[PDB]
Amino acid sequence: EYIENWNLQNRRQRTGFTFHKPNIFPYSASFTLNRSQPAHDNLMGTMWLNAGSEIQVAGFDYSCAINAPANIQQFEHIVQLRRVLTTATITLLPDAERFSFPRVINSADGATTWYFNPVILRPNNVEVEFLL
Amino acid sequence: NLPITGSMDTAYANSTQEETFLTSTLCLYYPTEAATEINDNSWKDTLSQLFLTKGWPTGSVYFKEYTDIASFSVDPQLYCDYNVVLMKYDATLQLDMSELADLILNEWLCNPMDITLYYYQQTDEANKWISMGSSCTIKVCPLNTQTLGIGCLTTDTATFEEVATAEKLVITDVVDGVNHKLDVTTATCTIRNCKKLGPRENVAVIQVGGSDVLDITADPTTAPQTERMMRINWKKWWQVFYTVVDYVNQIIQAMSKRSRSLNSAAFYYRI
Amino acid sequence: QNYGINLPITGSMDTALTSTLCLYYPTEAATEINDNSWKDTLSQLFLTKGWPTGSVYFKEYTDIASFSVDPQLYCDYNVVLMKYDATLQLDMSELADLILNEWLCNPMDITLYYYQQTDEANKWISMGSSCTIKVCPLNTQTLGIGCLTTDTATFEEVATAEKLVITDVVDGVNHKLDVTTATCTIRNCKKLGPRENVAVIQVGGSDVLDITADPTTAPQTERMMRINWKKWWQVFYTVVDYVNQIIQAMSKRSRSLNSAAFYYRI
Amino acid sequence: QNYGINLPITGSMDTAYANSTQEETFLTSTLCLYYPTEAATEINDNSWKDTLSQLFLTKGWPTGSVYFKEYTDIASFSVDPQLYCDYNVVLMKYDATLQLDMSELADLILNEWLCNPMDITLYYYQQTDEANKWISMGSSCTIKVCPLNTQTLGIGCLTTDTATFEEVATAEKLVITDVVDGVNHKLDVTTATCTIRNCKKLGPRENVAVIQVGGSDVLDITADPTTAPQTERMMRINWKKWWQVFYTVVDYVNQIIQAMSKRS
Amino acid sequence: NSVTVRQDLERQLGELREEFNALSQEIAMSQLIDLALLPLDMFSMFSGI
Amino acid sequence: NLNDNYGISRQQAFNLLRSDPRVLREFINQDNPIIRNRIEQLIMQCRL
Ligand SMILES: *[C@@H]1O[C@H](CO)[C@@H](O)[C@H](O)[C@H]1NC(C)=O
Ligand SMILES: *[C@@H]1O[C@H](CO)[C@@H](O)[C@H](O)[C@H]1NC(C)=O
Ligand SMILES: [Ca+2]
Ligand SMILES: [Ca+2]
Ligand SMILES: [Ca+2]
Ligand SMILES: [Ca+2]
Ligand SMILES: [Ca+2]
Ligand SMILES: [Ca+2]
Ligand SMILES: [Ca+2]
Ligand SMILES: [Ca+2]
Ligand SMILES: [Ca+2]
Ligand SMILES: [Ca+2]
Ligand SMILES: [Ca+2]
Ligand SMILES: [Ca+2]
Ligand SMILES: [Cl-]
Ligand SMILES: [Zn+2]
Repeated sequence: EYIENWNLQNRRQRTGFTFHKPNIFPYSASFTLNRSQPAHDNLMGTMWLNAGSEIQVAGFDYSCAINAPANIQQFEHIVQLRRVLTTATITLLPDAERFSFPRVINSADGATTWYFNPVILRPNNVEVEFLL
Repeated sequence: NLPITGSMDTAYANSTQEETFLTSTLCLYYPTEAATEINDNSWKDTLSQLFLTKGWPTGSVYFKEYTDIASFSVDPQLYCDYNVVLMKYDATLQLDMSELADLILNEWLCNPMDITLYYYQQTDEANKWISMGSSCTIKVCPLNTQTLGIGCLTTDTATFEEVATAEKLVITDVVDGVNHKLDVTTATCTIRNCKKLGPRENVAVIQVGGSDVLDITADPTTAPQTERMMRINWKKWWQVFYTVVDYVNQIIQAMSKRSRSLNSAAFYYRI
Repeated sequence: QNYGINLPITGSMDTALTSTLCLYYPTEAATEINDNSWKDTLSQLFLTKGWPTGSVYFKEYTDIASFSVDPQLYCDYNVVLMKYDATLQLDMSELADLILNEWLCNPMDITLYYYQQTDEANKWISMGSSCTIKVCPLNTQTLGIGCLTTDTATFEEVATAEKLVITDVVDGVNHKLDVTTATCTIRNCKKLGPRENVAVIQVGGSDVLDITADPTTAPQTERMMRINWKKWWQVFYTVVDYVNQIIQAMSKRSRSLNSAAFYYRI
Repeated sequence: QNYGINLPITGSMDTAYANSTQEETFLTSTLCLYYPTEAATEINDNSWKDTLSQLFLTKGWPTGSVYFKEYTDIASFSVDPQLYCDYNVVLMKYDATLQLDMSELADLILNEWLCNPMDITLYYYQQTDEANKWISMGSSCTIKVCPLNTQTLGIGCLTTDTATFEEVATAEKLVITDVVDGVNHKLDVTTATCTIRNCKKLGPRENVAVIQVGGSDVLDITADPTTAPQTERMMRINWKKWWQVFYTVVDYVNQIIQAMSKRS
Repeated sequence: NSVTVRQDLERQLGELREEFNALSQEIAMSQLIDLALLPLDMFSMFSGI
Repeated sequence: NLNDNYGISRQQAFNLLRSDPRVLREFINQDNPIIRNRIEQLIMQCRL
């Protein structure tokens, strides 16, 4: 396969490599707080892990969207692949086990730590879009 | 307010406790009986030196005295960056102390209520009527669409429903969406339509004696004890002040900077 | 239903007479209000919250002791405003224990038969004008321990002039019972579970209720509220305004055919 | 096993649960019940201890194990409380005017303390950390303290003039004193009727449970204002007759014991 | 002739929003779209109340 | 999502682009999960 793709590249033909669980997402465990306070007691945001071929994301609202416009809080995660993947088979599941247990998370600047105490509700209006 | 993206791999920064102790002020509010029982004119300086041993620079700790819970409740002005209110427990004043806590443990956005010409109503659960003064005797008359009263006559205050009598502070909660006619002694009272925005993180209340009775939320289904509501048993006030001084780091840990941008007029004791 | 009670209920995680309210308040509340039309005002204020006209009902009781004499729960939802008295704590608890839970009670003929409590769910609930329960535990030979089966003066007294009392004795032990059967009646009751259609709002005081005989637990359920008070009008206004939250803590699926606080079986 | 902080103990998450040991521990353990004199007064029977022992025997305990110790009241009981049973249950009557004392008593018997003598006449004393307290016990414990600065001179007090000292205890039977750490203190106590000890709170005392009879949750066994933990060994009951209290203690003895750990 | 009859209070609007949102799940889609083509005028909308 | 998973006709695409109610009802009655989901979202956005 590799010499075949080498020859195709040398001839300037279209190449192709099949990957089982491609290592396409660089490791990044991060979060974004769209609503925050110094005391970090009413937080709205989303935390994610993009590792290997896996993307776990979890949007959290501390108020449970009580004061939201339609009692609905919208969460969005955009992950940009560094190369174009084709003929990809993916498994999508409705819960992120990584961010489903209580934890203590440093602040963005590391100045302090906040508390996360998830209670998991099913995600609503799930939409996954693959863009080129 | 902007999104704050952070990395879960970031390293913890060193303890900022010393820096905040150096660059902030602490206010201690105690009843007059505390100073009476202590019976020492230099006790302020003694506590200041003890706090300096704890780290607070001399002059950053301010000691303020109030006659009692009822008197303190009349427009409680909290000056310092960090405020600790030592509130003596009295089984007869469970509501009043609670009201005081509700007033100082939460942020309130208030506007004047000109009752004598206008008809007022509460729009949501966060809306209350905070009345403060020397004597707040509030009577309420619920109304209907035809402007008539329910079990009350708008022209006869004697039929108005009594909700408060001779109160230094009272938080009135009525049924939302209903207009009410209000009759309160404006000479010795001022009533404001207020919305609670959220917790006031720079104010902690230490209940000296008793049991956990504070209810800072009008909702009967919730009686939450936040980390800013402490409760200590006592027999001597010197012991109370010693335990406040010794665990100052713990008390401030339970508190956060105010973070609210105000519009009201209040002096502050800041460094 | 009964033929499908022991059947599973499968649900997917990815899938997405009307009610009547009864308000039980102490008579001192109505005395403090001093108005003879307050019921109509509260009914209309409730109607603001969505309760039709003839749905809310207001039931008056003299005090905790009198109300405890065979209490009756009439409406779909039963919110009981109980005034707190530091001297009546146990009684309050007893009332809550008898009101916030479902009981199954059988007649007790103390004069002819000894009685024992089988398990932790078994209690002896007695109600009436005045109960004086005296207990004499026996042994395998049916001789009293620290008591004489013939001499009732040696019996150990566990209740005196009680309008309601829930007695818990050592399980697996037979007891000879002396009860003032003339003025009050006793029954062997079993606690089935929570009674979800009754909530208790303690007006004033602190959290002191203990609806479980076990000393190691004092659970405060969502149906046990507490409010500080100065004026009963404020109490009723906060009850009306947050009726949504109060009903949320309750379930309409515990209203028996009869209003009694316990199922009775012969 | 014992108290293996020194050495590791490795266990699998598949080892089958052993049978119930409740009967075995009841057979090979002693139980002490500490009740006030009011309970004995209201229970006029002179053989009530025997009846309680028999009722416990119905629940498994052998007829040599259940013991009943009587104390006049909380203040008197607080003077060096000795608990010598494998399982200790203290029925503590509630009075709103003695809350702190109640707490202090609980704080002394619900926790393990490592105490050293104190010679207030000979040395100055300071509390090193939050676990360090000064426990004074005796007939009447009057403790006054004068904090000292780095120059050994008192602060708001004269080391020579005890009248200027700051008073932290008066006529107490038991008191836990907590002063600002890192500050030397000149102490003045009634050594004739008071013994003061420099103690460290090692941890909970797991074989002692306090059943508060009537009242509300007022115990605060932690000097820290920000914490008022209610451990599973701090029970509360409602009462109108002491016989019912004792019957409740007997019937749910298994639940009371499982809330406690045997003596080490 | 009597003391003027009092028109009782109707409902606080939050309750109404709750009720309408709860009704929102009772709607059939084909029939909803079929209704959404009839030009509801004043008469049509205010006759069925 | 429709035109990929459901290869839709030229006329059906013409109608769907211009919000023709006929095609909408034919797809809804067809039990088409995609259009039914979209219409359910639109209905659920009708909130006071
Ligand atoms: C933080 O503390 C560490 C260890 O005490 C010390 O090495 C360092 O200089 C301190 N300051 C910073 C900015 O890391
Ligand atoms: C433990 O319990 C089981 C089942 O009740 C019984 O068969 C067995 O004899 C008991 N004892 C031991 C030592 O396993
Ligand atoms: Ca007040
Ligand atoms: Ca009236
Ligand atoms: Ca209101
Ligand atoms: Ca509340
Ligand atoms: Ca009773
Ligand atoms: Ca006897
Ligand atoms: Ca029993
Ligand atoms: Ca209990
Ligand atoms: Ca003491
Ligand atoms: Ca002095
Ligand atoms: Ca100390
Ligand atoms: Ca504490
Ligand atoms: Cl794999
Ligand atoms: Zn942050």
